[PDB]
Amino acid sequence: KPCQPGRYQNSIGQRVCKPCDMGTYSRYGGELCTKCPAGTVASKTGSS
Amino acid sequence: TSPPPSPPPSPPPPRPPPPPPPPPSPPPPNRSPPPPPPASSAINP
Ligand SMILES: *[C@H]1O[C@H](CO)[C@H](O)[C@H](O)[C@H]1O
Ligand SMILES: *[C@H]1O[C@H](CO)[C@H](O)[C@H](O)[C@H]1O
Ligand SMILES: *[C@H]1O[C@H](CO)[C@H](O)[C@H](O)[C@H]1O
Ligand SMILES: *[C@H]1O[C@H](CO)[C@H](O)[C@H](O)[C@H]1O
Ligand SMILES: *[C@H]1O[C@H](CO)[C@H](O)[C@H](O)[C@H]1O
Repeated sequence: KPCQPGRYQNSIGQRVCKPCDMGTYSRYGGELCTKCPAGTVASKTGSS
Repeated sequence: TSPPPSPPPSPPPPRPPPPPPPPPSPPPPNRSPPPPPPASSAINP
């Protein structure tokens, strides 16, 4: 399965998705969390 | 008749006060966070 929104996984063959730190968001499964663009915000660590 | 002994030199004011203290100096720049560890390999099969 792909990582749920708010989670990322940048390694192969793992069984856990890691949560993205504050200031970054992430849609459905992605290699890395992408920083919020200029002018927008994300407070928590489960930000999607 | 001749005048009296002329007066002395009058004193100066009682001198002003000192300057108050300064504000609290600001804080150091907020340090940055560390680097993400490398991408680990696959777990044991
Ligand atoms: C004081 O003054 C008078 C005149 O005003 C006179 O010259 C005296 O000789 C002097 O001592
Ligand atoms: C000093 O003061 C006296 C008066 O006390 C007089 O005016 C003198 O001429 C002056 O030098
Ligand atoms: C200041 O003091 C001197 C003498 O100490 C003199 O009397 C002046 O007249 C006074 O103003
Ligand atoms: C830190 O800054 C303040 C001024 O706000 C003050 O000059 C202190 O002496 C300085 O160390
Ligand atoms: C690392 O982070 C701190 C605060 O986030 C600061 O901006 C530094 O300039 C940066 O290199």
